[PDB]
Amino acid sequence: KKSSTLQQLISETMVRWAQESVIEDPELVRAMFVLLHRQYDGIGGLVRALPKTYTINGVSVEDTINLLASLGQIRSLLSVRMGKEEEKLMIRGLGDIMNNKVFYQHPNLMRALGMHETVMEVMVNVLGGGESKEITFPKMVANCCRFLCYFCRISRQNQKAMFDHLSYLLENSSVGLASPAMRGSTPLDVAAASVMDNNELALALREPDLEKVVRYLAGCGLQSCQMLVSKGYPDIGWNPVEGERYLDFLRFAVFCNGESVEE
Amino acid sequence: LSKKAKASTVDLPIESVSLSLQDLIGYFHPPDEHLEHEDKQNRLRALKNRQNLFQEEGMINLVLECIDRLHVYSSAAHFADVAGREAGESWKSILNSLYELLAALIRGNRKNCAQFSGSLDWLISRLERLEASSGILEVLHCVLVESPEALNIIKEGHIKSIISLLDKHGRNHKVLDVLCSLCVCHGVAVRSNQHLICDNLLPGRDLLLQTRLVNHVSSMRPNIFLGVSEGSAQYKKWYYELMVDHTEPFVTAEATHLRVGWASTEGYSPYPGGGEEWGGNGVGDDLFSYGFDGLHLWSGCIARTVSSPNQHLLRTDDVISCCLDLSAPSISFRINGQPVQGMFENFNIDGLFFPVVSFSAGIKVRFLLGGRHGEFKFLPPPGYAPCYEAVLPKEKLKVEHSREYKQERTYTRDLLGPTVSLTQAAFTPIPVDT
Amino acid sequence: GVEIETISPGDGRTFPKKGQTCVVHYTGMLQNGKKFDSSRDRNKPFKFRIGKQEVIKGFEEGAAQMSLGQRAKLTCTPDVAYGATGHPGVIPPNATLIFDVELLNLE
Amino acid sequence: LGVAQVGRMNFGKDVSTLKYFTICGLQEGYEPFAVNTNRDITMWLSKRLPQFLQVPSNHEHIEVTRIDGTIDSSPCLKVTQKSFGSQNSNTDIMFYRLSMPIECAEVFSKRDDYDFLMQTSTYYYSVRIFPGQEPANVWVGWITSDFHQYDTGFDLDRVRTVTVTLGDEKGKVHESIKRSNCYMVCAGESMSPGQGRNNNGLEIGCVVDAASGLLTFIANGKELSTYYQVEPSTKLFPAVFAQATSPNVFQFELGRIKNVMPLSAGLFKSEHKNPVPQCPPRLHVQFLSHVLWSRMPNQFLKVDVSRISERQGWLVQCLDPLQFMSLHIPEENRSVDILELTEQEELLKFHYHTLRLYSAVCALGNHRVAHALCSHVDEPQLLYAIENKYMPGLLRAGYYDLLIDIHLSSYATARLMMNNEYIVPMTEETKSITLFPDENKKHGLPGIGLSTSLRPRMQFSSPSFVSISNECYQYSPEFPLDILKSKTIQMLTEAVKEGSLHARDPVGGTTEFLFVPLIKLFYTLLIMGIFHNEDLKHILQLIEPSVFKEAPKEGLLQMKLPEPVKLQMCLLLQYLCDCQVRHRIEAIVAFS
Amino acid sequence: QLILLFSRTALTEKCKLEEDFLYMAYADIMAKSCHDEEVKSFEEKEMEKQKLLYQQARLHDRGAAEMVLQTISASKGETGPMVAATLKLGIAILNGGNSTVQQKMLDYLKEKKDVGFFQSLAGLMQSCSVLDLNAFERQNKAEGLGMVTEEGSGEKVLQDDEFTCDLFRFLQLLCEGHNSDFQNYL
Repeated sequence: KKSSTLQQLISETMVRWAQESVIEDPELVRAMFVLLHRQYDGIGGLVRALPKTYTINGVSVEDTINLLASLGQIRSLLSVRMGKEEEKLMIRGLGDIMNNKVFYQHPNLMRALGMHETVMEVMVNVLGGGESKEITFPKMVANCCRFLCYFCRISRQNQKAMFDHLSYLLENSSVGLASPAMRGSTPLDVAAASVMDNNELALALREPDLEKVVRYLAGCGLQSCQMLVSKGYPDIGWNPVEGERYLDFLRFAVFCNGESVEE
Repeated sequence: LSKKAKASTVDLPIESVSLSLQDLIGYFHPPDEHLEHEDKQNRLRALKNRQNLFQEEGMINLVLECIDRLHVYSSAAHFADVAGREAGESWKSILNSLYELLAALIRGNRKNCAQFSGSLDWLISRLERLEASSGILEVLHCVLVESPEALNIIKEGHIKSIISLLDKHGRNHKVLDVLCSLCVCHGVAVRSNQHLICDNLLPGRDLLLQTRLVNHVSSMRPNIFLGVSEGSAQYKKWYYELMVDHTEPFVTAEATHLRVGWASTEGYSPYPGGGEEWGGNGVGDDLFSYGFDGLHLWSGCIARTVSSPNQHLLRTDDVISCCLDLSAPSISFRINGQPVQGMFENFNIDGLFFPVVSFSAGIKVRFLLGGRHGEFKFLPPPGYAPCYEAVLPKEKLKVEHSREYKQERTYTRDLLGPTVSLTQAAFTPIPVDT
Repeated sequence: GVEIETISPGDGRTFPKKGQTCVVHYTGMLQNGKKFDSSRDRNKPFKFRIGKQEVIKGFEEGAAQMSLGQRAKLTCTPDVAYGATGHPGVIPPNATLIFDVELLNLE
Repeated sequence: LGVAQVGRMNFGKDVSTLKYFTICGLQEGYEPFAVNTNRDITMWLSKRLPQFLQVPSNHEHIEVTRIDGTIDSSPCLKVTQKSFGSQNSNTDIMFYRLSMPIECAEVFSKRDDYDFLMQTSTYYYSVRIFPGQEPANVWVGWITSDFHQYDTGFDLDRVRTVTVTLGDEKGKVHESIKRSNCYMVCAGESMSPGQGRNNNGLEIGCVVDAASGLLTFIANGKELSTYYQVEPSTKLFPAVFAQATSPNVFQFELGRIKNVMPLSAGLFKSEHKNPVPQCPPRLHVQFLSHVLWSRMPNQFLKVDVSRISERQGWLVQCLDPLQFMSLHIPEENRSVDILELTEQEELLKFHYHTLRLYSAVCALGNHRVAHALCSHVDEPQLLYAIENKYMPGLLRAGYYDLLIDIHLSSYATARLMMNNEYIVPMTEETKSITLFPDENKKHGLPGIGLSTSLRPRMQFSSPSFVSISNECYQYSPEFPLDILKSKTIQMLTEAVKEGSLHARDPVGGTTEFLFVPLIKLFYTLLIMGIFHNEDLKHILQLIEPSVFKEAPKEGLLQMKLPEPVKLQMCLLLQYLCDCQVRHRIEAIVAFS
Repeated sequence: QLILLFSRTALTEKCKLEEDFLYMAYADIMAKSCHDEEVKSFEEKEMEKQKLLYQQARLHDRGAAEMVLQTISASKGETGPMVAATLKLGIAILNGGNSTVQQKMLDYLKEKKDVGFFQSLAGLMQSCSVLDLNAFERQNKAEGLGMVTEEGSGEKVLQDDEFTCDLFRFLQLLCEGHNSDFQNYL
């Protein structure tokens, strides 16, 4: 009889169009075959959706709505260029997210929503915009790093999830080490928090990361600090200010919970 | 030449430079659309490699100094005064070709458009001059569409110069495209540029075309065509009266239209003069019509406020009496028997006059033309004659559309050609000389 | 301040009082005649409460001087509404705004 | 049509109307011009009223050349009679004007000094009557936008004038205003000594005071007696009316005299405080011509006229509203119907790109810019543009895009962002959810059903500019999501019915222009979730009748759509599949 | 048309081969269709071989060999899921030493003068992984301390065992049947 089902209707229509005409538009071809593949692989929709499915109690519905609105603002800020207003909006959103009780009660929900990735990506955009010109919008990088460190400290699983991006944080490490009053709010601090007091993560830490940190420390011990000498500091031949930060990270890398990770 | 060496001593390879620029344009010519996908991709790869090699050898800069050394002279005549006259003609062509060369060198290449950011400010400083505006605009468009980094240095002054390009060089869609590229690049919106473009372009309402939704206005007139001329039998004073039976102040969002008065034809033709056949134009929107809306005297699309006891816009059960004096050009009104404190004077009396009313939707009015057709609720002023007395004897007084075309079935519509002049309107007796 | 010319008369006895919100349909026009706002276009009557400084001052005293059911024209000088900054994107700097205001209801 | 001639065209929209088609034309295979059109063809007629347009470069009689101004000279525009002294040359009076006007002040206040020179509002331009051209045939001065007179013989006595004499209660005329479209003088009478002037071409200088409206004329260094006083806000176009008696007739010398701004400082806002005379490319000579077409409206106002009786006179009654959008050219002080852009390509392109710029400035949730744009493009304008069937395709697509970008893009994006995430509250109505509507294992219609998954909140702010609050800058401007919904459903149904007949004239000129914007708006509304229950059932029946029967006409899927329309249909099908997936997820959560 | 879409995407100019979900799914579907897998009769074995030939023909008739060469060439020696799926598709179409597929691949490479294919092959070989005593010892230390394993397999040692086997099986299947042309071209 008739199709009687959206799956059958789409599967017939896509093939009929494709065999009727040679589709010129690659986007049209992709859309057609994506629909056909989705219709044929019905179980794939479930295997993709279920990981992003969370159930909440009825009492916390309004707080979940508020947290979702804040996260929507944060995600929407990914599509706009940085500015003073964007800085203010993200401080708003991050403060509200921190104050929300769901942020302390459902860590799996926040991991599934992928807000640590969103905050990291925004901080990445900020850092990549004017990376050489010191650090533009220091409050964005500081608040992003503080929120990310708090995310690591909330739960061990959150710490592992953030540790999964430790590699890139290391290329984005040498950003705000020299400037004081921002201590504890740099991507190096975020990496240290991801590896802090976790034997699994310390053991899984790879040699190339330590080599990167060692090269940074060697550079700081070899050449002076451009920002400090530009502000007028005496031109000693090396950079104790950043060398101390790198040594502090290496301390957490090597030492964990009273014992020393020999590897 | 700048150091003022003798023209004979200075050797400008003008012909070779132009020919090489043409060769370079052909060498960096983009792939054609009709080509197959594989050949297109191969030629795009070759173009990308050529652009990388040129930029790495620093050809972008060399083109920049060539452009600067050409702009040290103001015009082609000036360059022909300094250098040779043949170089004077070739100055425009070389200057254009260099700009197309720069555009082809940087087009679609992220690295080149990124390195062009430093000179981007220098590029926009010559956008105002006419000899290079098109090439500079094309290069600017390529840089903006390709390099996100270039948008980070565009400032308020740079945007205002681009808008002044609209202001001075007229309407152009390419600069609008450049502005859109400034607003959005690669799916990321720059709020600063959006706000500046908005606040610097929109409020003026002097460059972009403006749009507004306007009610249709139709004009209705009697058959009479009264005028004044030497040695002809027409009474120079006339009077008619209009009653408003119902009026909706706002049938739509826009205010309703209701104006009454007199209109004058151009010459002795029967057409109303100086006004569009259809649109939102009514009585008083041209210099051939003279209207009254209850608060303003309308003529030439400009309104003057007139005082009247308990003045108000024309409502239901409002009576307007119109008076015309062609002995000394004068148009006076009387609302509800009360005289309005203003009149039209010393207008043009070359053509014929007739009563006219202009309205939008939601209007229900009645002409009181006097005598058989109606009775005046107010006594006519002394001398003034009722308007029905001007009807030619055989014809019948009819209130018909002032304009030719009305709402009717499409294929039954009567297309009307030019009409003849009403020489019969002014019966001027001309006996032969004896 | 503001100049008020009456298009349609009102009752002439009921005027806005302190703390009483006014329901008005208005049309905003620049001095040259260009329209920039219309509650009639938005098809929603505009409600503001007299004297909380929530509407431009000229509109405020114009509505105050108007009576119930009256249709009046409000001419607001630059100083009384959007003095020098103007409205970004709508009202140019130093612009006089003409408003066609009708006091629909008082509550 | 000749003089006093009447005729009718029958394009055969209704074949029965054609009277001789059957006996000749039908068997031969000729088809009526309107063989299958859902709407009548727009007539275009010859415009009676002349308009000012730029002199064509290929004009057979007029030559206009721009002379760049040196340091010792001034920018000059020269009008040249190309075919003078030649066969078929035209000796009639030609009317010239400059493109941009000088705008007088809104309210009238009641070597050279730089301070006075910068604070003054007086502007000046001069015209050089070339030697050998009779000054009696040349008139110099200003005109307004209303000047549309093309009398072969022109004199200053027959200019259109009126005198509005406002008076007090007693009748005393406290003020009288002379209003005219033309304020010009004749050079022949202006030159006082007469005869010999060959020492330099007759230089009539026009001086305009934008703060007082005083128009004074300088002729060969001496003020003329004739002066014109104009009323505030008058836009005066520099104009010269001349009859060619020499190949060189006159020259627009755009310069300055002592203590006066040049004409450019008044014409252009960017050059307001620049005393140096300038002639930007925008300014150019325009001549009055008859070569222009006019478009008859498809629909006219319905007016009923009848004599009630001898007492009641004649009744004029118009009770049905009718509207059209007017495109206002700011520089020319002229307005034309937006549907006239079907033949004006340059204006159509410029306005389409203006619409695209409007869409771009408010892109990605620039709510305050959207609020500002609500002033320039309003709700009635958007609705009329959406519904009108005679709109050009480009403008139609632009207005459909602008509506979505200003009012719907933000929330549509928010729901698309929160579309792959299923936060399902554990409530009683959630527990009630089941995979299948009844015991019989038949799928319900997609979209219809109780969905309890968390959604973003719909919030909008009213765009009022009299308010001085700033909370309105959050949230997109409000729009009637119900009137828009019903209109979209109706237009989709009409498009489905009409397009199946394959008419020669679709809305916008092409099937793509007809369908892509409409389906895009429909998809945006579907994403936003406005459609509920019955509307969703109707729009599903529109998509495909047979599959979505509750519990011949062929749908869009088999309507044989173009590729751009097929992409939108793929998007709609993707949304329906996503709705099914969400229903499955909620049913699983309910069972759990 | 689907194969042509994928081939054009592979041949388009990019610095890096972007991960495409559509390709990663449809290549797997095509590979499954190709292979489609107690002692059986000679007739049954011949019917299996002939059925496999027809199943492989349904793709290499439409240009799958060129597609799987182009994707590997555009990979530019970067190990990834796209290359892992492409190698599986190539193995599926080349199973049994398909001489027609071998000839098609050889002719395509020779006429295109494709150097990126071989450069990417070498790069994939260098990027292939091996046993790591350090990783094994660290993982065993984690197990001995008894912390719950963060991942079930713990496949840090021999990161991708399937990718290497597929990469070398593809290269063997290329030369199977004593194909001297590949034996010399490689």
